[PDB]
Amino acid sequence: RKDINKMYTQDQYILRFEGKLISQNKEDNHRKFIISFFCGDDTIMVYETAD
Amino acid sequence: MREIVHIQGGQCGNQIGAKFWEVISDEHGIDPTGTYHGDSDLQLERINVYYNEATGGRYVPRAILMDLEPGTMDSVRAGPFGQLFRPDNFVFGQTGAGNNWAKGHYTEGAELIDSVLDVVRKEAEGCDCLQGFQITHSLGGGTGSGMGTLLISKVREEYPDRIMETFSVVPSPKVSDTVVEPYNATLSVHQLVENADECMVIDNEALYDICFRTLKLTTPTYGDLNHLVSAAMSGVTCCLRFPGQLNSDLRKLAVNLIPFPRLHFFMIGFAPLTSRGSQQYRALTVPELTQQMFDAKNMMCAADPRHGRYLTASALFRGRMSTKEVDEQMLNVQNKNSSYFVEWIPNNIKSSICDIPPKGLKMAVTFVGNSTAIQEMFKRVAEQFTAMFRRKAFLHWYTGEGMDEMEFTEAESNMNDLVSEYQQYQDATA
Amino acid sequence: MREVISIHVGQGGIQVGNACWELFCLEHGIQPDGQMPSDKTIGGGDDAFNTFFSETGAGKHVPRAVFLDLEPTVIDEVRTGTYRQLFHPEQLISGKEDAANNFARGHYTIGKEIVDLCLDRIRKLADNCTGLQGFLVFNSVGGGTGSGLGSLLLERLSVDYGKKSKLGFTIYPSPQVSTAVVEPYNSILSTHSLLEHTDVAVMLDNEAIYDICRRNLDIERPTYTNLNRLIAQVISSLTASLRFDGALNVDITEFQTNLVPYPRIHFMLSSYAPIISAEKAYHEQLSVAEITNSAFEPANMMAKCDPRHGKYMACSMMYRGDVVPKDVNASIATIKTKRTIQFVDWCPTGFKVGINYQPPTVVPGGDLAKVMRAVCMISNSTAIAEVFSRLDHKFDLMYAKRAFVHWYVGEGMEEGEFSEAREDLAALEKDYEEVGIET
Amino acid sequence: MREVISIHVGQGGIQVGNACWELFCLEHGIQPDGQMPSDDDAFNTFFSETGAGKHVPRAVFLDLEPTVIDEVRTGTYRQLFHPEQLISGKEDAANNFARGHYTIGKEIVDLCLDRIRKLADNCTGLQGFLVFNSVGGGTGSGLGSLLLERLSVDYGKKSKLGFTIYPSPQVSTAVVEPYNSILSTHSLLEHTDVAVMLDNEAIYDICRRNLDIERPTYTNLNRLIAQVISSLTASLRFDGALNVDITEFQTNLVPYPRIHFMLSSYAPIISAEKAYHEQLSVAEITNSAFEPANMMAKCDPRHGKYMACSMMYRGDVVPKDVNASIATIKTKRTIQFVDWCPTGFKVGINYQPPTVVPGGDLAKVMRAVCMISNSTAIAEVFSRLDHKFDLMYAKRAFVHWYVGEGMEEGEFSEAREDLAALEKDYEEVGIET
Amino acid sequence: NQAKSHIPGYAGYIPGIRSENMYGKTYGKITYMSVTNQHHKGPDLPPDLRYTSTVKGEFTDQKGVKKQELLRQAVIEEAKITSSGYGSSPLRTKY
Ligand SMILES: Nc1nc2c(ncn2[C@@H]2O[C@H](COP(=O)(O)OP(=O)(O)OP(=O)(O)O)[C@@H](O)[C@H]2O)c(=O)[nH]1
Ligand SMILES: Nc1nc2c(ncn2[C@@H]2O[C@H](COP(=O)(O)OP(=O)(O)OP(=O)(O)O)[C@@H](O)[C@H]2O)c(=O)[nH]1
Ligand SMILES: Nc1nc2c(ncn2[C@@H]2O[C@H](COP(=O)(O)OP(=O)(O)O)[C@@H](O)[C@H]2O)c(=O)[nH]1
Ligand SMILES: Nc1nc2c(ncn2[C@@H]2O[C@H](COP(=O)(O)OP(=O)(O)O)[C@@H](O)[C@H]2O)c(=O)[nH]1
Ligand SMILES: [Mg+2]
Ligand SMILES: [Mg+2]
Repeated sequence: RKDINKMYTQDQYILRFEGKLISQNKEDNHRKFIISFFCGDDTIMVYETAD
Repeated sequence: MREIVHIQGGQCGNQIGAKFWEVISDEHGIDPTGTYHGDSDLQLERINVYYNEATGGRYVPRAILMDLEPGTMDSVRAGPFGQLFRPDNFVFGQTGAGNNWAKGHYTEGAELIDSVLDVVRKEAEGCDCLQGFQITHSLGGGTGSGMGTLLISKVREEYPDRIMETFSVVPSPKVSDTVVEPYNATLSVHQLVENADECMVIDNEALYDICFRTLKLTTPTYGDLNHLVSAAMSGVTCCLRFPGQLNSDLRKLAVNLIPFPRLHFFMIGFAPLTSRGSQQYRALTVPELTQQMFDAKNMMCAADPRHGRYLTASALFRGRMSTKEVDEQMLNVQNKNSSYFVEWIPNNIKSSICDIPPKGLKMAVTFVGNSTAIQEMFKRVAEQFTAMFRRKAFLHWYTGEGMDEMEFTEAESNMNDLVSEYQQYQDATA
Repeated sequence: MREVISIHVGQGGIQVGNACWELFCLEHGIQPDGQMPSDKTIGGGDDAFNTFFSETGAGKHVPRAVFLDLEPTVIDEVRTGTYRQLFHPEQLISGKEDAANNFARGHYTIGKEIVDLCLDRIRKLADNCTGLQGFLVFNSVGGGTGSGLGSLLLERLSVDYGKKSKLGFTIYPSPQVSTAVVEPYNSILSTHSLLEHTDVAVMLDNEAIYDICRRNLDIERPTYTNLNRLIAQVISSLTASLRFDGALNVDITEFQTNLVPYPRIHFMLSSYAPIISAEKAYHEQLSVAEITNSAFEPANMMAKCDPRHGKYMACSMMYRGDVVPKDVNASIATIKTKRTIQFVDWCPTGFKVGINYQPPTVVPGGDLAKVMRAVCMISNSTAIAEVFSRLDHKFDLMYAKRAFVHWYVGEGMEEGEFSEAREDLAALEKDYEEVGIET
Repeated sequence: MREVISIHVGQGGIQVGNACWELFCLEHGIQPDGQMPSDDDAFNTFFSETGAGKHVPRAVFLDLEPTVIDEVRTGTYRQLFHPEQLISGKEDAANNFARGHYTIGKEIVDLCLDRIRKLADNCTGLQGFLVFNSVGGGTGSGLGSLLLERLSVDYGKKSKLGFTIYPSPQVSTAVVEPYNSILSTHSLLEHTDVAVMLDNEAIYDICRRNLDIERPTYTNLNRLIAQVISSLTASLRFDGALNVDITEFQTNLVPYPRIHFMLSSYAPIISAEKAYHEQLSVAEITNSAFEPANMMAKCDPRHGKYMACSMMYRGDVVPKDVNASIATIKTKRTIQFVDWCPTGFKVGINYQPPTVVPGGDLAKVMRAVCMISNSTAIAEVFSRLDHKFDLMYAKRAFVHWYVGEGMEEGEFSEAREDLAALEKDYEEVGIET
Repeated sequence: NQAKSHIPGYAGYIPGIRSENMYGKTYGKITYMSVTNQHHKGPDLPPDLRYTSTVKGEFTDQKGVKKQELLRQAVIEEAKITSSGYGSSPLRTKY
């Protein structure tokens, strides 16, 4: 079963957030990342920003 | 943009204009002082089609008024919406013609043409882009019909590439108005047919027929006749002023109603037309539109449309209505009278839509069809013309101002040339 | 780095362009003014709208369109309408005089003083891009104005932009429902215009649209505005693969390489499903097996042609939604087993299938209801001969008495042009028959 | 994964199909609105999943006139049936056997047959077709015969079932049933495998003798028949130690290719007013099941011979009692079995208890038995029509309005001949070797 | 209270279904329009309604319509939700 009742109504809403990466390697300390959260079927999306 | 100008001739041409701007004035929201008091923004976007711009924000119709006597000309100005016309535009003579066509074609009409043509040229030139001329006169008046056409021919010789709309009234046999009608009415047809592009005919006899049969009022006056005719004219240019699904300019209607350059005759009619009794008894539904459109009694032209066979026609709906029924409902008519449609011209109905309808109703339609049945009007008039010539009756007038009998003979053959040539296609088979 | 511009000619072309841009609009959530919502203050990511939009650095996004037309009223409405702040102000060149169904007027006299700006407008938008993939052409044949400027546009573009492929979804005269009275001329002459100078063209007879609407949408009184929206969804699906990432893309260049076997035979018609009204949609599970099966339902083909009368040679199908490949494989096989629909002898494989994840976006107040699965088709079949052959009868009958030929002669067009036109169309009818005979 | 398609044709069949759904609907807990009560593939038999929430009952209704169909479209069951599967036309046949098969019938079947086809494709386990129709109307045979005639060439070996309703021996509605029935019998004899007589008249006697209600209306009759389907099908989708499938039916009630008509009886039917006063013993329940009066059709089994009977026990019946239940029956002399068929029973054990409709007549019980059995006594039903049918043709009255609809005059000749052909054969089976 | 519009395939008549046009909707939406009076009625025109013409006033806007549908949907089943109880519904004598 793939849920249906949720994704006929609760898809229009979409959430956007901003954050900074964390890890051991100093190579990845100061760039920027954007996390996207869809409320339909619990999906997470990630993109890389380049100034 | 894509605008035309207006020219009128004679009392009938003069009087007809009196309401055409009266009918146009209400729909365009022009108060009699020329100030704007409209309620919708689009009521001004395309206002240039029939109004120019001047000081004070007031608008003036771009019409040319011309007559051979002062009684009719001075009369119009005092009527409702009669002050719109500009004073400089008027030009008039001081002789008087009196139904003597020969008087109105060579001596009196030609002599004063200099100004009338001059007043024509100035108006058209100033525009951004001319589209054509619409002409309304009457063939029953020697000064009108004669001097009416003489202006017509010259216009063509100056501008070949523009369309030219023609309106007028021809005398029916049963209802007669002038014993000298046949001579001037038929002659003008000679010059017009050689130059006129679009049709011009409407029959008074059917005009009154609609007056009592549908409207069922007791005693109509000249107010009624002006009202019905003008509204039909508003139908011709209805889509040219407001947005619509498929606009239909004169040329597009021109492009879809002339099988050949010479057969340029149409009969016009207006619907729906009901009297006070059926204003709310009837239901304005698409079945009513077509049902009253093709029937004879609504057809304002004397020619019976059921004694011939259509070659082609088009319609111009007004108001907002779903197109589908426009497509098939016209389809049904094109078959259920299977014989009533000539065989070699497939798909012979043209359609269009307008969104802003004329005031007084939410929906209306105008009919424009070139029906071979028109031949009756010529034949009935044609028969009269020959009869009055053999006995040399009333040949003294026209021969007293430089016109010879040779011309009369030529016109006699040409018209009979038309009628003989017009009937051939009616029975044409593939 | 993929770009595709729009060329629009004709009232039917303009409005179809009107709807399609909107359908592009609601799909991505961009408001008319150019600011995405009145709130979205992050952005700078999810580069997907480059396919049909170009960035200004900050603010609005200019559609890759250039509006042309020979009438002032219809174009003027677009500028004064509710989208006055979206289209580029100076890219909507408009003329002064109408053509009025006079193809001769639209192809030798008036179109010449508008095409000159047309190249300038095209060259302006094309250069900014870097990966121009294809051109979309929506041209109404049933109006000369659509033909001439529309026809010439295909010609001129044929000699400057070189080998770049071009696409077009045409609208030819209806079988029995009629719009004009001079359509047979503008229809027959036009076919020559695009036959030797267009890569691909599609059949979209309006009548089928009317019937298609009634059988599923439940509308007994549909109008044009309903018709346009259904078309865009046809556009939306085909191009959707270029901007939504998926498990298998289908590049705009990668249709005609698979949907045109020889230079001459280059006409395909499409079909759409499912299309279900709000009162009945949710009631059905819209399974994959059923959806594709309706795809070949002869009654529901988008244009009134009878593919049952013949075979199939080329067709590529694009899926968009949440279907799974298992669903694709089973559906095709059931088609191969069927007997009502058959295949030509020389095309052992005839299913070019694409898959997309993003669901087609539903419009507010539209005819369609919310849906998840979606699959569109572009099929070639020998049945297309009906449209031309039936019209082939139409062109001659009028020409037999040369009625209405008097105008077209005077606009500068030679008398001999009508002589050649009938010959070429004959070959296509002749050309279609030859491929239809098995080896 | 096993599915069955229901085809209901005919106004009288309409409501009964309407009636048969309320009983079926309330057994699986699906509320009339369509949303499931909340909380197992056992519902797959008569229902299909739409993806989320509601369900689409595998329904196809047909009737050339909209009034009857509209009411179901306007009552309290609006959201259950598919929105567009209630095919409806414009004009009524007016009881004529011809207009429903030579004037107007074909203009709807094109929209009709396509509806039947799809229902299978979405499924996987088509077990058989049940058809409900009314003979006593011109429409009933026309569309019904056409589908059954048409349906014999689109799917083939797959079986089909039909519950017809012929006129009562002395209670009738019109004067045209004797004709329209005889012709219809011609159609079904070569397109349906099995059918069970359900003549209405006996139902009124059935209703009055037990329920103790003196003003029955047509709705009350429908519920009885509506429940009758359940027992015939109930075994399909419930847990059981010994089940009977849809296909496992023709192998037990078809002594030969031609004779395939059997008359059923149902019990116990005891009103709640007096359903607590007796032990409802399985031994006693079965005995009342065979009493001649309670026979569900107005064709007395006593007058005829017996060949084979397949009956189902539903409830908590202990198998041994059934074995002890069947044994005593062999002894009696009221029903005397058959020479060439020493055994004519196929015992079925089903578990779930029959459900109860609120505000109706039936009471709640934990034991019952329904039967679908044949006998040579069925030779009476056609004879009584046979005697009547010949009577009218002596003057051809009302025939002119059947030929004038395109039906050939010779057609009536062939139909009455076949009935005689079927009539003679029944005498053949009844004669001992 | 009826059911505030009917299903697609319902025979019969719906108040202003052939008198005030009502062209443009699929059918389910049209059906609800009739019962709850919202349309001009009578061969007359309020100046505002003239001048919705198609392109100028329909097939445009954007999110204003979205709030319209949501409001419209809520008032169809909500009146229909006026039924409950584990007794099914009046099938016995309503017919
Ligand atoms: N199906 C459909 N066809 C349309 C629509 N609008 C225009 N057309 C087609 O367009 C043809 C005529 O041309 P239009 O689009 O109306 O206007 P145009 O492109 O400027 O061509 P002209 O009318 O000659 O000026 C008609 O025959 C129609 O088939 C529409 O909304 N739906
Ligand atoms: N069991 C039962 N039989 C019915 C019912 N209504 C009608 N009948 C029977 O059906 C016969 C007439 O045929 P109907 O089914 O009612 O009508 P029809 O099949 O729609 O035929 P047309 O009315 O011409 O369309 C009558 O003689 C009754 O015996 C019912 O509600 N229940
Ligand atoms: N129906 C109608 N016809 C008119 C009207 N005024 C003039 N006519 C027609 O015009 C003809 C007389 O025109 P007349 O003034 O003598 O022509 P002129 O001498 O050239 O100006 C009559 O036969 C009428 O048919 C009018 O108000 N209504
Ligand atoms: N003792 C006993 N016999 C059984 C049981 N179930 C079935 N039978 C016998 O098996 C026979 C039916 O076999 P059946 O299931 O139809 O075989 P199938 O048709 O191949 O499935 C009956 O005559 C019973 O006597 C059981 O649980 N116990
Ligand atoms: Mg145009
Ligand atoms: Mg009935």
